[PDB]
Amino acid sequence: AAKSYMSMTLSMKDKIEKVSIYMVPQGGPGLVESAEDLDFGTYYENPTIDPATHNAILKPKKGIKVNSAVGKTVKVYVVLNDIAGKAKALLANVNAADFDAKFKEIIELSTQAQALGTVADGPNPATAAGKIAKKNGTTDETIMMTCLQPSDALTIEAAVSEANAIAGIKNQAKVTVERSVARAMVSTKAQSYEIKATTQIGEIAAGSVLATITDIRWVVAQGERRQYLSKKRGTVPENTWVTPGSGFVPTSSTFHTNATEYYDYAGLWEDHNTNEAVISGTQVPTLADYQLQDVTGELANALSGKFLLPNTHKSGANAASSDYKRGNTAYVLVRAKFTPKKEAFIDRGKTYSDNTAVPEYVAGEDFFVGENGQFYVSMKSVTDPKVGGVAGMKAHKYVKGKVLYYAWLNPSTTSPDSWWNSPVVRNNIYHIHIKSIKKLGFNWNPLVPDPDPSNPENPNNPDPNPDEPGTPVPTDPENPLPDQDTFMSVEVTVLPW
Ligand SMILES: [Ca+2]
Repeated sequence: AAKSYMSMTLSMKDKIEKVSIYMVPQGGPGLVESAEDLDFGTYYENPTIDPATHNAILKPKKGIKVNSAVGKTVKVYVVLNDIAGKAKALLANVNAADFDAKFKEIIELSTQAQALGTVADGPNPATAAGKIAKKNGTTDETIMMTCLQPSDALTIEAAVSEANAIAGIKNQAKVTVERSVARAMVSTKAQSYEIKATTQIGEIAAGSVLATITDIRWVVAQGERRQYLSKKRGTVPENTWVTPGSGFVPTSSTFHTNATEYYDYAGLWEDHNTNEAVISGTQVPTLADYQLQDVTGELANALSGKFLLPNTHKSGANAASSDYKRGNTAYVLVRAKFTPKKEAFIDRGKTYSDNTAVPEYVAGEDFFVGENGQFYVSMKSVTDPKVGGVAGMKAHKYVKGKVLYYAWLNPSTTSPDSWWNSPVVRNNIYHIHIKSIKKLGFNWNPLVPDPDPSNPENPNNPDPNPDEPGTPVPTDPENPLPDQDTFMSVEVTVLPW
């Protein structure tokens, strides 16, 4: 039953499962006519490429029935792969007059509670972005897409045959769609790195090998948990496209109480391992692993990277004028095993004040790095002057040698201590390549909200504070992005997806 037919040419490996079309009459209050959750393979041909734009076109092969909208001037909006039902639910019973504004309103992918995981959620936590972006084995990917702007207006003519609509003779419009998530990818020059001392460390002279970093893994966190259904422009040059959390600029205290109102951390538990002797997270491929034809299984999942929801703030040229902070910006967390040479330990071969012998450092065990930069086998050593310790000195405990590094997804400018800004925008790929790991990282991750910040326990953080009270924190959520002295050498590439 149809007063007329219409169709939609769509423009952009991606699998398109579903298509939703919304015909919005112009001019004032009115009735939207929608055809939601159509089976893509029933209504469209397979994607093909155009020489000019070198982009994909999705050509209709079946007509869309029109009834209420016949004779009206409409604009057409499109959602592809609405697989969490979010667009359908947001747009239901929306008047034609309100539809354009509603199409740029917010959808919630993870609740505030869901934005934090625990150990029981690993190794495959539900993430905000994962709910609208799925990898189908190693074959292809199903990703939600929306149009940035609707079709040019057109008048739906009555009595147009399905054949003429499909052929584009009458009642055909054109829409461009873009993916609702961004992709993070990480690679590494080598799977191991040699660390040189830059000063005397125990018996290790400056310039000599201090340690080896092995078993490098990664996770991604602090993308958003909500998003504008389709991209929303800001009002100033410093932030082209705004996100629901753009206005949030944390302080040391408001980070813990308010960060989950905007950001997802469930992904920190991806590929988590409950054995603390083992490094948690996803493997990092070498550049060589991409050239490999026919990969295994868990290497395949690592190569294709991870999804996250957009996250932008007002950009600036310094700490004062940039609203990007460590507590509101998307980050890659790199985890690795740091194995120091036993000779690096200033307490080696010495005797404690209680006349017991200082034990030799055992590879893979905890070690402690004092405020003075020296290495100790225990807290007893750290504070005992007879073994090179210092009374009242604090130290960082590296739990079974676990070290942590941050990489920001879209550093600008580059390269070391001037990347003040890091916008993450949908339908882009952020490729972080590790060229080297240059020194000792951090022993825990303070960029995770702690529901009771007065104590070090935090079940929502796989890398909680292991240190005694009064120990300086490695970093703070209210800090700006750039590192005064780089822990990692990286090159970040951003390209259209
Ligand atoms: Ca706590």
